Amino acid sequence: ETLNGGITDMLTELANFEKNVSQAIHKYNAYRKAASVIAKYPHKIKSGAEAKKLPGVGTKIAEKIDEFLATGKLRKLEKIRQDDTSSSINFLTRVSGIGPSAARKFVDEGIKTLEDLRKNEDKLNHHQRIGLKYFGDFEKRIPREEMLQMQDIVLNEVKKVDSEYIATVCGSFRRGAESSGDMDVLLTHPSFTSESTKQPKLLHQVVEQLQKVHFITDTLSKGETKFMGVCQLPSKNDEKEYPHRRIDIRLIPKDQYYCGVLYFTGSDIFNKNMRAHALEKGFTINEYTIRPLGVTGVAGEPLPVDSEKDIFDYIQWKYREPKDRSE
DNA sequence: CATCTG
DNA sequence: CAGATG
Ligand SMILES: [Mn+2]
Ligand SMILES: [Mn+2]
Ligand code: NA
Ligand code: NA
Repeated sequence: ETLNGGITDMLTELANFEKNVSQAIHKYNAYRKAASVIAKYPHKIKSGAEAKKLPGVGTKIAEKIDEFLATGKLRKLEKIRQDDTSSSINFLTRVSGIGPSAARKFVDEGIKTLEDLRKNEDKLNHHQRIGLKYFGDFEKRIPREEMLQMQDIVLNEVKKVDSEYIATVCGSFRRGAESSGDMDVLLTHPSFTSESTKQPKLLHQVVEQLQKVHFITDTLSKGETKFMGVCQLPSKNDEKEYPHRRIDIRLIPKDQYYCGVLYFTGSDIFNKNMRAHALEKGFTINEYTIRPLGVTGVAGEPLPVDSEKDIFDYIQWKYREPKDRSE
């Protein structure tokens, strides 16, 4: 957790670059288990050879830890923190809509910067276009004082469209958090479930409303159950308008809301421990459900939940307010 | 995993 | 449809 920090870190930068710049998925993948392993290792790695000793750790990495250990640096890492081509790919990639794949093409084509992007707004697809447009706003965190306003609005309109909706803003917003990155909303309706054959409007009616009143400003992606957009708090008495916010909306059949809802609320750490214990208590959990575990190895069968309360209950646990869902 | 693009 | 992004 700090006894093997640099090592795990350099390894990461290394790993990272493999996949993002080169295409070295294997390689990249190599750095990972490696940093993951040294990560757990109880001691102070004083040498390469000592490390090699670990699984996932071969010769080359060992060689690396050496030079790193031996000196406060690594050549190859030093060669990379410079290289303009590498730097560009990390940068371009910041644009929502631009992955690495794309990060590469652009650069090869000479687009390495934001200006480069605007100049060639044409090669950019819609999502990317927006991405470019709100680069700034996108990177800005979301102070909960805003969040509360957003939530206020979303909730009023969903309500208006149908009293039967059920919306929930999960995320860290949900877990207390002073500010979040984007707004995730869970959505269900009674008239939509596991079996129930579809009902797209269920999602669209609301999306519409939201833009009806201008909260939603753009659409990143709009499928029948998921919606990726942009929203924005009405700018008051003109002098101070709000940054544009990343927002997602998802239709979930009523019969699996809470597992979902529970799930989205994190934290990852709260998840696993919860899952780990579930396992003990004779169960299984995932994104959508909870199932009574057979002894034959495994087994399923959807245990019925009417709240986060039903779930915990199941695993015979202490109902955790969202705040304490931290770890 | 669900949506988009081409 | 494979392949990219989130
Ligand atoms: Mn988001
Ligand atoms: Mn979020
Ligand atoms: Na990106
Ligand atoms: Na292939």
